[PDB]
Amino acid sequence: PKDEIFDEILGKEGGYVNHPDDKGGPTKWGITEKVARAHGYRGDMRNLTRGQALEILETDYWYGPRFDRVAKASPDVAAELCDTGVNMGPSVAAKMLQRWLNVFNQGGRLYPDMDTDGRIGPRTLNALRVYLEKRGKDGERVLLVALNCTQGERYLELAEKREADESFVYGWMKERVL
Amino acid sequence: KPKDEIFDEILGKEGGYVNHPDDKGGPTKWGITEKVARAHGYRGDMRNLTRGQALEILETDYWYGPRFDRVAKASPDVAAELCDTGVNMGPSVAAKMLQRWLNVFNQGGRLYPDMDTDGRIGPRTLNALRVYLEKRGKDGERVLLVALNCTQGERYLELAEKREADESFVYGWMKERV
Repeated sequence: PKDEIFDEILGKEGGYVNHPDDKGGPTKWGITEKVARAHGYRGDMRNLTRGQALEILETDYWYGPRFDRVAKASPDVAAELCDTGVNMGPSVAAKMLQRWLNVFNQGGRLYPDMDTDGRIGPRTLNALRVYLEKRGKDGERVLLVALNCTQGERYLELAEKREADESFVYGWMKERVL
Repeated sequence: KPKDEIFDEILGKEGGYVNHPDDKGGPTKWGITEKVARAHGYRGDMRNLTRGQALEILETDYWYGPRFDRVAKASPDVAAELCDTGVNMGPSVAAKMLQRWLNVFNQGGRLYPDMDTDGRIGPRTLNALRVYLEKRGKDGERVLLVALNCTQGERYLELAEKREADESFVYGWMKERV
């Protein structure tokens, strides 16, 4: 599901565009020179390969945030976090999970409230496993709907500020109907 | 989900006059406080409030007053969602969510200009709903209901975080939408 997410971001073609050294720099495979260099790329951006671009994406939006560990407990939750993180930021996505796990812990019966720090840590992963163990697959389904509600309200607010296209948010809701 | 079932579930089969000492509301029957009953022109004893007077008061505050009945002429399903939201959070909270979504989905003002997100359903809000439903069709209505559910779910999160909503309610509310 993550592979599909990144394979859709990395189009069939590099699309090398040379923006100002300051304003983004040269970009290929959606990677700016600045981001590439910060991930140890030293070549010309005209010769950046899809593979190293995918490594940068998997690092920033899957492994760095530790969505791969979430996937160990719930492939579906991790996929939603990953898709959320590429559009809004991985820490925004991680905070949504933490917020929901705190409200659904039954006044701290299942586990104590965690920090909503937006980092997937051992306490976040333990809370997710206890939640999934106590509430079972119905729990997992409830959590996914809840995450979708916080994603959609953030797309609303992004669209109000013009950081997201109307068509994009209409299409995202359309994908979630019956 | 329909309006009659929403009110028929709030009004039980039994009045249950409980005489709170004014502070914690009460005298209350059929979920109606004396304060609300008298503010609706009921002058009898609160012990003798009829179910029918109580239904008239609910219909007044949570269906006609907010103009959800006029919404229902355009979309029975959107009106029923607003009515359910309004009884839990306030009808103007519900009405404002509709205005925000109709503004994002107006295609940069192509279908109709941005309306005031004042939380009051006026002739321009109902005109915008009818144009939206005529341009985007039944798929439009389904999309708008998903979007309204996202803003509802995220407001329940906020309410639960402030302790203004029971965790059980919000889990229950997600589960019924699984």
